[PDB]
Amino acid sequence: MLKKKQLTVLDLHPGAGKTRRVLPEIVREAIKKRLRTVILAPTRVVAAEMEEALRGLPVRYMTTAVNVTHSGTEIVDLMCHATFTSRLLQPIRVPNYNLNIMDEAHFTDPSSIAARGYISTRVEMGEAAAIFMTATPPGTRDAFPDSNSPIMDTEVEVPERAWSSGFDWVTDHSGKTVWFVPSVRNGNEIAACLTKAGKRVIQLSRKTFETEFQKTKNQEWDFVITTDISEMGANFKADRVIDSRRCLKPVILDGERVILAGPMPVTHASAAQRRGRIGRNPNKPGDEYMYGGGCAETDEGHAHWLEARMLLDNIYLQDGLIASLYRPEADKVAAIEGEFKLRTEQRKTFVELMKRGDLPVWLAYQVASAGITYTDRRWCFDGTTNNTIMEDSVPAEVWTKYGEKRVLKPRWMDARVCSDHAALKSFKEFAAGKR
Ligand SMILES: NC(=S)Nc1ccccc1OC(F)(F)F
Repeated sequence: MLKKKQLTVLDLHPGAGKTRRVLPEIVREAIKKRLRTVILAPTRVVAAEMEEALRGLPVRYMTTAVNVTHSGTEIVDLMCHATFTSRLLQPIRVPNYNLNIMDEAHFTDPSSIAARGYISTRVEMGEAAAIFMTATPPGTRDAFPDSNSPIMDTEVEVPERAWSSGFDWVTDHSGKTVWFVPSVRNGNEIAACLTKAGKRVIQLSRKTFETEFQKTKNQEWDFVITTDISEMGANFKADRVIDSRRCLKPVILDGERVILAGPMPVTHASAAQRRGRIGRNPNKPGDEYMYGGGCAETDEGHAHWLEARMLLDNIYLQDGLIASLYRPEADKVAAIEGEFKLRTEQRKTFVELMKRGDLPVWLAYQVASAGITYTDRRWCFDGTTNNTIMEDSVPAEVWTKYGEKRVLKPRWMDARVCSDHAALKSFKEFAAGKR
């Protein structure tokens, strides 16, 4: 694995021990060979579980998720996928790692795709080695891979709305269920229905994941209602998965706006990771996977791959060269390498709109490429009437930084800034000049 110009896909089945058994063996070998190594965790939750699996090995935890005192001698760094891509984009020296390990390397967030593109390009150049750890590499067609114990797979109608009858199997269960929903708002409705039926429910999404995930350990629960974020190495002591088999697809229309299309079918990889939450205990056969639709390759034309190209166009590689997407996922976008390359000041703006602005990549790019500076929020108000953002069926309103009440009507409409109450709250604070 560890020889330069090698990229290895460690594709053992979910629960095969890639993170807790294989990764420490790789890390020990890497330290023996004096390879400057980076380990990329998808989430802070996985970063913390990695510290336990790697404990005693000299690893620098580049995350506040781990409360350790680093010796200063470590040649192995551990950080989140997003932190890697963030540091590449910022005016900060990222070491030229000899070995690049990405855990949960199926993660389809733009920063994860960009990180794979950067790493795979360095390997192709002959500069580095890489290991991508995932049961479900890009283009996998197998939604039902092997497991530690037999799974009961059942195709069944799964509710996506509150229900009164017809789904007794949902509530008759006496164990613990992880339920994959296509959105936060959809999970809110299902969670309310279960809570009304006397169930204890925890809800997980990207913005709440670290905090809320700890509830799965610290309190008794009957259901976890989760978006696709729990595909990224989230482990539950569960005996059933209910999978809508649906997700939202961000789609750029006419190069002009982003909509959240669907819900529509998940990929085979997503379905295999959702299922893969259970069947993990070789002493507990007959965990259940109930699935409510088929799979499709909904990553094709999905905005995250175009957003990854905007990130990679703005990362220095060598002179004017630009990193390519990782070959197996490179056809998922119709993009021209370099088309999103920004001049110095516009690039800095782009980075800050993502890092401090917390705006989606596509929206950050529209603003920066228009020659708008980070603190200039006029664009949040001067869009067409059809870009009016609604709050409970009325136009959303903010007080501008000037103290004027205005309708939120962004010049560029990206549905992710108002996908749920928390998103819209964050975007209101942005339009108001509060960050
Ligand atoms: N525990 C430490 S001293 N970690 C660390 C070391 C070097 C860079 C970043 C780091 O993360 C931090 F900033 F959260 F501490």
